[PDB]
Amino acid sequence: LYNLKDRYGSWMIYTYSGLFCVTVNPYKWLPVYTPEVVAAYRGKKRSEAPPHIFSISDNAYQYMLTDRENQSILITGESGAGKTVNTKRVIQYFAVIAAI
Amino acid sequence: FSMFDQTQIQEFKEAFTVIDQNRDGIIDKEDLRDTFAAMGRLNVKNEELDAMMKEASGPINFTVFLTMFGEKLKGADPEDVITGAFKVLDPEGKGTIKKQFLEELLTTQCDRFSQEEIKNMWAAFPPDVGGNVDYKNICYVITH
Amino acid sequence: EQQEDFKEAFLLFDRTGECKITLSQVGDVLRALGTNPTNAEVKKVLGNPSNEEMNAKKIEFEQFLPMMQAISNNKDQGGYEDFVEGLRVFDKEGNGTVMGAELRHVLATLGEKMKEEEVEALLAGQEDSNGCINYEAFVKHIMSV
Amino acid sequence: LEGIRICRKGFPNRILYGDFRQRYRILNPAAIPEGQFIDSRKGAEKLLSS
Amino acid sequence: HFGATGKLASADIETYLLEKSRVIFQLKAERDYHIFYQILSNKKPELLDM
Ligand SMILES: Nc1ncnc2c1ncn2[C@@H]1O[C@H](COP(=O)(O)OP(=O)(O)O)[C@@H](O)[C@H]1O
Ligand SMILES: CC(C)n1c(=O)cc(N[C@@H](C)c2ccccc2)[nH]c1=O
Ligand SMILES: [Mg+2]
Repeated sequence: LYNLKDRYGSWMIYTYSGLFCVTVNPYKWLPVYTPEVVAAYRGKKRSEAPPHIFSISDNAYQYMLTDRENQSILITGESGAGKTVNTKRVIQYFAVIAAI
Repeated sequence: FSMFDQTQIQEFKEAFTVIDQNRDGIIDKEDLRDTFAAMGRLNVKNEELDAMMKEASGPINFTVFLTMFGEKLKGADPEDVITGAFKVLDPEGKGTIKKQFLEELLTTQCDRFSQEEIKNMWAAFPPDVGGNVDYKNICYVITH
Repeated sequence: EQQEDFKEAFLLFDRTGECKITLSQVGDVLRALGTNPTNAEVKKVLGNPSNEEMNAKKIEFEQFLPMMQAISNNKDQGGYEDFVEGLRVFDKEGNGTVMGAELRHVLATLGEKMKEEEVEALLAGQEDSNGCINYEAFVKHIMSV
Repeated sequence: LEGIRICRKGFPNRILYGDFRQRYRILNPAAIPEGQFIDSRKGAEKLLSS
Repeated sequence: HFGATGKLASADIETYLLEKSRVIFQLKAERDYHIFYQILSNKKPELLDM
């Protein structure tokens, strides 16, 4: 809770819980989704990068290329949490990665 | 002679031997009149035909023909290499770049010639809807 | 005499006369001439400029040519067997083939970084239709310098 | 929180012996010399012990 | 879908069930689907009169 609350208190919304991410919703539009923040995740592995959904998208693209296996990213929560926007961000991830 | 491809030399020989209409071995005003009337059109009635002799008065042989064209040929190169060079110059290799890219680069990268001649040719067509430099047409308009 | 030859080759390399020489181009003339030293060492002999310093401020080639010669004498150039030792790690099935996506990933991300655009140019015209490159041909392509 | 427990207590990553032996043999090429015969399991045991 | 070279290749949208009941009935404090009001609340009269 307090890892979340001190992060979100500083509008650091993303944290990992081991292998994956937990996101507590900012109703404010934070800059954590700027398309130039996506590039900072390019190849930046989970132990190096600060937690974000873009880290999970990069991890799925890395396990894809290494294991030669299909991957998935399973956005979940209550209503109003950001699943549609996080989906739009994951899709934005792959869109801008292919865009450069 | 080392500057010339033997193809152009033989073409100059073919042109010189066909142009001597009276088997003269030399060129005169009357030969120019028949050449312009047969090759061109009746509009060649202007006095300018007399000015053409002023450029090279008196008989001239194939050797002086070759030397005069060779000095006049400064900046000219065989078409086959120019076709290859244009195909290499295009990034797509197929004549589809816009004029503004090529005129900016040519003026920037070397030899700041006057912009107006390249601009008049490349802007002779709108670069936004017809900017494709189909280099075969460019090289042929220069020559063929 | 060889330094004078390198100087005229650099004058023919330079992109425009307005470039008295940018450190970006200093690295590019290093890489394009018959040398390819690791950047941290040459930046060390220059004096380790900051990234904004290296981008904004200018350099003079005159002093660059002696250090160019010195690093050429250091000869941090690899070797064909060393390259095969390096690239063979990717030959996971041991048949002489490596996957181009793996090469772009490590060559862009892991060492001296290159954007996806220049690594694409790096593989443009030689990448296989299935996507598996044969390392002996790739090392030979590198050997073409 | 269970996903934290299982990620800390468990083993988040596993690699096939052939894929990793070939991939990271680079850590100690004397443990996995080329040309010479090496078992992936036994080689992996030596490398990791090294 | 990604190709072998890792570049974006294709995508596939599968949708499971639209809340069709909403089209004709909404409780207090909730809208019908946004397409309805955004065509009614309109900057473009042509959509409103067509
Ligand atoms: N991380 C976030 N940043 C900015 N706005 C958010 C975030 N998460 C949720 N919201 C806002 O909350 C509302 C719901 O977001 P949405 O992605 O549609 O989730 P859901 O589909 O569960 O309603 C939207 O108005 C959205 O702008
Ligand atoms: C079985 C599963 C949990 N798993 C692993 O346990 C390890 C995976 N991949 C390894 C090979 C890897 C490590 C680092 C970067 C890319 C890939 N993939 C996986 O899918
Ligand atoms: Mg005559």
